[PDB]
Amino acid sequence: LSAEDKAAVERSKMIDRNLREDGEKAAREVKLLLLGAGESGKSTIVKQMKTGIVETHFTFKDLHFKMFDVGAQRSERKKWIHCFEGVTAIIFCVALSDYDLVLMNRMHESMKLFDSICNNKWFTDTSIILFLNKKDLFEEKILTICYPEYAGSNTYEEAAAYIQCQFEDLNKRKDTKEIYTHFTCSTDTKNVQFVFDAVTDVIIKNNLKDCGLF
Amino acid sequence: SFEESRIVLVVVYSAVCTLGVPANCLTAWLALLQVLQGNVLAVYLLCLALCELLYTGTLPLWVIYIRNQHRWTLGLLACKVTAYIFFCNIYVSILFLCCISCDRFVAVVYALESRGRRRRRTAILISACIFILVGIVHYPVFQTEDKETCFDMLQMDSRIAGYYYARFTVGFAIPLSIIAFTNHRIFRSIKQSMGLSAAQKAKVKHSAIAVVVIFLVCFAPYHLVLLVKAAAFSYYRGAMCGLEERLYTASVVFLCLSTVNGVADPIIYVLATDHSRQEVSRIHKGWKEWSMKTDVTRLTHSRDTEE
Amino acid sequence: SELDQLRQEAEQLKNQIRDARKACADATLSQITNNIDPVGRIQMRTRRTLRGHLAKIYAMHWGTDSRLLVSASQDGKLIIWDSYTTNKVHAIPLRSSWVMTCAYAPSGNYVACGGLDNICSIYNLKTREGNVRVSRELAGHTGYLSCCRFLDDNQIVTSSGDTTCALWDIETGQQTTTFTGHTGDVMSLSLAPDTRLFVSGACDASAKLWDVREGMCRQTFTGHESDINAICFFPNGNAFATGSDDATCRLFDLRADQELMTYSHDNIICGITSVSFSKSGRLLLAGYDDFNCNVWDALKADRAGVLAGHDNRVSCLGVTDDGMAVATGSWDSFLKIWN
Amino acid sequence: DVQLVESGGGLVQPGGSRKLSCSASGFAFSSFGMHWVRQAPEKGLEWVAYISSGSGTIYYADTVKGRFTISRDDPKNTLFLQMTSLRSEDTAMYYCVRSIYYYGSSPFDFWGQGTTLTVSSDIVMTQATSSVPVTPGESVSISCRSSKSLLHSNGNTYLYWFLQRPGQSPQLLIYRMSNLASGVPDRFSGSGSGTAFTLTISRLEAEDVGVYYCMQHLEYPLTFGAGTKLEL
Amino acid sequence: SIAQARKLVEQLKMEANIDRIKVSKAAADLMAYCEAHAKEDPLLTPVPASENPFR
Repeated sequence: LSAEDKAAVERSKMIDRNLREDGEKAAREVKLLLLGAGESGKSTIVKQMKTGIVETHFTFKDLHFKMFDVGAQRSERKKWIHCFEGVTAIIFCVALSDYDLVLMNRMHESMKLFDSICNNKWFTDTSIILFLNKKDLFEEKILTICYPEYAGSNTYEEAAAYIQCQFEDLNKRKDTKEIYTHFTCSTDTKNVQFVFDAVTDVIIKNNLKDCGLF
Repeated sequence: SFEESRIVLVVVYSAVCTLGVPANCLTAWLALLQVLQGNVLAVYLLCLALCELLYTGTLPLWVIYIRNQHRWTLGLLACKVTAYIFFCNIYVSILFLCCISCDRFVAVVYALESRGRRRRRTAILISACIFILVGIVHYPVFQTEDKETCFDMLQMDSRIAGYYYARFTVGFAIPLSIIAFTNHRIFRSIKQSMGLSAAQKAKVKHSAIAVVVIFLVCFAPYHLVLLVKAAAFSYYRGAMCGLEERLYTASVVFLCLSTVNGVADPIIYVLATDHSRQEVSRIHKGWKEWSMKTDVTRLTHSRDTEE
Repeated sequence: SELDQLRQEAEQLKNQIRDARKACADATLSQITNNIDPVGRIQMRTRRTLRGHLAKIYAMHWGTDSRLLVSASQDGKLIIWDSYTTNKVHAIPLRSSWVMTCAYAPSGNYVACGGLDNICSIYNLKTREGNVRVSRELAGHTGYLSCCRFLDDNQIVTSSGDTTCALWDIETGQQTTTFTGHTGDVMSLSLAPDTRLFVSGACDASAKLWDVREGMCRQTFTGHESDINAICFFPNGNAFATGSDDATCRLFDLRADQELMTYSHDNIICGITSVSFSKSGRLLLAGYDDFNCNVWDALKADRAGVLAGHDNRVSCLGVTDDGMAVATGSWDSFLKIWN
Repeated sequence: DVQLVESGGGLVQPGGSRKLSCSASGFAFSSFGMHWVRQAPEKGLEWVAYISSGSGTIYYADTVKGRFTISRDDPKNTLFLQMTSLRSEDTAMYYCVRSIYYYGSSPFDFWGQGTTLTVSSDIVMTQATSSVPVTPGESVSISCRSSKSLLHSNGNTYLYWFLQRPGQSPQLLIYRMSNLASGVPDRFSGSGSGTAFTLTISRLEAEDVGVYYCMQHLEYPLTFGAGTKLEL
Repeated sequence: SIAQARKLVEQLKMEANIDRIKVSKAAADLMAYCEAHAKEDPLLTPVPASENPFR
């Protein structure tokens, strides 16, 4: 209770007001998690929406988008996966024409990454979006190399439906969650339209959960 | 006739209060624990439940003392206070449910833009402004003379009847338009969407139509009796006695059903929504462990001791 | 086969140490501390609540004056605090919002901040400029900066997720000495008070000693069965203790190189995320994945005190050098200190 | 490094008005608190006004209140002071002072150049003798007494020592009676009791010549001392 | 994995020249540090509110 203490209270109030304004400015941004694997078209997705983690920012209509690309981390995933708990959406990128490649095919080990990330305890209710890549090359080259158990049509659309169906039902944690698959042509104009319509579909339902309705 | 009608309505009034008070206190504690996590309408439900608890035990004292035959054993300050809490509660509960519906509207349809408008300071500001407004609006009822009887003296004077009709017009009919507008826009906004499947579509239809239908069917009878009283008085300023007696009986039974809806609003709120169903389930488990009627570990100790 | 014949001679060398480990150990410390009077009950109440952050608080560090502390939160802001008056003194924006560690310099001039961005950031507090500016960025790691600690004003030792620990210097920004030998990513490190020997813990179920000057491994301590999340050093400088995901806190001596005891309870299945001592020992603070903290007797492994202030999982914890208070932060965005 | 330059110090008709501005550059002036300090043209340093970091708390003196006002504007990074009703007491060499306020902060650390402005209870603190003859190399000691003790309940006494270099701006030596400022040699050291306050000059050489001052900091009035001209 | 075999086992033979004492008398240094500084330890022996700066 002196002039120094009063001015300290003054400076504390000043820093609190600045912090509150900064938090209110930061809360509007939408957080997106990209889990694109090797040769998953991360270059394609960053060129279509336009040493550690790479952070990118883009604007769609009146809504800000803040995505953090986790690439070449080369570490145990469990130590830092809980850092992205507050992230609204998880974006997955998977190539389709690499079913003829074995390191143990890339396709099969890609489902194990998805099975692990879907069944975790942090991501009980986080909307999952998965994309595709190299689908035109997959149609051109194609079945028996990677999925002989299908034993059916070599046609592209039925084969693409088969592969998409397997990822939709990796485990039953997707029952409480909501998977949002999209046939990524890799030439489609705005595949963020899939993301924007999905991320608002989370936002209404996240509001509805907070509205005490559904 | 009139005496038996009033005695059966005050008996069912006492029964409705003694079935509704613990649900009111449970919902008040539930909203108090729900305001700890950030929800703008959580403090709306808190304020609505507290306003309910304001009058849920005031009128029971008088109506259990004696059905009123213009006898006031007290100094009538308490009866003026109970009339204050009742009038203020009715108007503030109508305004609180309608601003809850407006918050639901602005949460659902304009969900992208509302993320900056859902700061909690606006919620406390709106609730406090509505509370102070309804108190200042009521204050002429405290100013009213003719303290021979304090429940109503509308049988002889039409000036205070016009004042009460003005209060009715500013506090009853416009909120019906507000809830109808907000709920119909809720209907359209959820029904053009495709990501939400058909089960939750029918669910939100049923819940919103349930709350608007109970609001209508329980308060529009009060609207019609007040409107027919005002129209009859405006026509015949210059069978009136029989119409007024039947209107008095209709008004007291309609007051009974309106306060039935008022005490039932938190019960319909906790029963209509499933998140509050599991929430009241775990609150039930907490009440059971605070009551200790299970006694499973002490029973196992007892059976181990005797054997 | 030439690598295979080098295996079993290394295994008998692992047999050469472990029977010599067992030759030294006949009586544990638990039988020694039977006669000593137990500490009893330690009732601690929250004197000050140093809240004001907005997101999950991940790391703290006490100042040398035992008044100021630095707190790192995942919102992207670094806050220097005040203990008694509960008023924040500096708010530091971060270039990368991802932060998992923070350090307060012993001189009080500097604050180190890191994260998973593979960059160590050191900020000058008391500048002639008057603002708080980063001195320079520090980029030589390829993992995630798990913990950085100030050995000196000019010398800083950090622990990073590229399975290596590196000694830095500010004036040139290069690794003077780098420490290799941990197979997995290290998670925490706690230097001795004399700032000559330090220890690091990893996701190896083992911890290894390090000498700062020449950068060679001195001791290899194992006995854990999962990843070590946090480590702390005995302020005597003759011992240290570890915390892991196994819900067991284990006490080790440097030259006596043995597991003295494990601090485990059956109701505690949640792992440890923060370990700190008292000045005289006779105490071990321990933060768990369950939302309450815990206090352990350092000598008898008893349930001495219970700290149940926070409602979320406690991430960071620390004690003053004069012992006046213990600090504790969690993901509930709150800092509260007991006494 | 930093620049505190003052503008518009000249002749004013008595009782009139004059705008005074302090141009600031090279520091976070939006975060820095700002003061104004009167220097009489012959003798006597005293305080004028205080402005907050966020322009929330404003303080004035006895002859300053009402007829003086002080403002600021962060985006163009300058300090303002509109000044009215001037007379012979208002004739002064007003100095621009910055002061930051937190734990361990050193207020009054840097000073401006001044304004040549001519026209046409409180805590008493007295320095003992205004003139001390010295020799370049022997240790001397000076002190100033306080009306009341400066020892607050938090165990920290609040007192600041200053050196008026002959003809130019002063500087801060030691803040809060025990902690030396940056850029100052360790020879200067203050001490004293809870009421008696003193400075210990050790091994002085030929730049410490000038008038010395001591200040109260328990309250925003921030009363000064008379001044000890330290001649050779 | 041929290159790792040397520097893995150079660690083991560098660990052969290790200091050795008795753990029971090493545990005495654990105890002897406690009661020496327990007089000024304010956790197990909390100071009164006048000496406490956290009130």
